[PDB]
Amino acid sequence: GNAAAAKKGSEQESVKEFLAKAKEDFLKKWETPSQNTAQLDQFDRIKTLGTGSFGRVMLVKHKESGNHYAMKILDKQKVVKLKQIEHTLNEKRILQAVNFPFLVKLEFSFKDNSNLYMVMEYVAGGEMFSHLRRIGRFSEPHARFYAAQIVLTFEYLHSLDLIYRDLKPENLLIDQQGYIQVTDFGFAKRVKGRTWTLCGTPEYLAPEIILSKGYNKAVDWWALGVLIYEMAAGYPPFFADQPIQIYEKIVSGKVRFPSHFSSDLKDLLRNLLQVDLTKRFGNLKNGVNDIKNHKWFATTDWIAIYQRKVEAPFIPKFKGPGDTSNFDDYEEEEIRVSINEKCGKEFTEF
Amino acid sequence: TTYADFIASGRTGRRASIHD
Ligand SMILES: *C(=O)CCCCCCCCCCCCC
Repeated sequence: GNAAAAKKGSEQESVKEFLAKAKEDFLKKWETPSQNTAQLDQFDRIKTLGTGSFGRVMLVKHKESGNHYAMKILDKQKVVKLKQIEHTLNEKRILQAVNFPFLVKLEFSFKDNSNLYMVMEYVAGGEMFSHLRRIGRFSEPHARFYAAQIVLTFEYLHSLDLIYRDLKPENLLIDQQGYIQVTDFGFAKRVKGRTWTLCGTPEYLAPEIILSKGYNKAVDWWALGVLIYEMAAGYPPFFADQPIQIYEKIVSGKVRFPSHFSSDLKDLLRNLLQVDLTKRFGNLKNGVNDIKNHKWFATTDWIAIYQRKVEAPFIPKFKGPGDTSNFDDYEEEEIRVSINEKCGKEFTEF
Repeated sequence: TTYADFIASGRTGRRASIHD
């Protein structure tokens, strides 16, 4: 990291070695995934932290240790009905195999008659979404700090042949050190070729997803462009009341920037929000290096970000263990476990 | 302003993930 600090390029062999060792670690766990590492009665359910169409996330307390966790609970019958079996299997298999400072850690997983359970590290600082909407927008150094963590995270994930496919402020948690923790791997997939599933979030969808063309990891780089724009502007580059109107704006090949955006920021965003795949940054011959070497990131010490040595723009308020002040309130519902096993064959490998 | 138009829109709250 001093070597990198001295001159750019002298760390290329070192970064290559890091990712190679990281792939070895990942593949061992990918090929033989962990199963059934906890059970429901080992936790006290405290409060819902988030909801979805087929599940919810709850703050739980591990009875034996006293540690707090975020438990994702998925209704097996809901998953099947919404045709999300493979996606859910993808999520768990990938999560138990990855290891990076800006990804939320899966601690335990298990299933019962009714539900699938993924127990994650609890990140009390709340979603970036909540802070972004409240404050309005982040300054460029603020946004850059977060952007850099995503760049490194995507460099990691893509090296493992993983596509993330759901980047948005809602899926980015702020930890006690002010750093990003990426959550929700529901659409994550290990894929070497191109893929075709229409999934993600309307505002963040790359044109090639919308146009049903078939796509690769370049969609994550498009999504980064959307994220950086939304962080710095306070609103996304393409917004409307309905998804249909949003998709039309995305495919038009036209973006307008706020007057306060720096020249460097506008240039980076033109290169990330590029409809032409043969021109989009992150997808060229130099790959991620085109982004990391861009003028907007000139002040960014990439190794220091990874080592978490850079002072964060803000540290979220923490009222001790189990504090949910940084999360909104949700309707609480009793977790019901059936006496009959639901969808046993479908979720055998979970 | 674009900001005002955003705040007046129906998509300022948490955005659900979509799939077909
Ligand atoms: C300093 O210049 C020595 C070079 C060694 C760098 C290895 C440190 C870890 C690399 C972190 C980058 C993250 C890749 C996703």
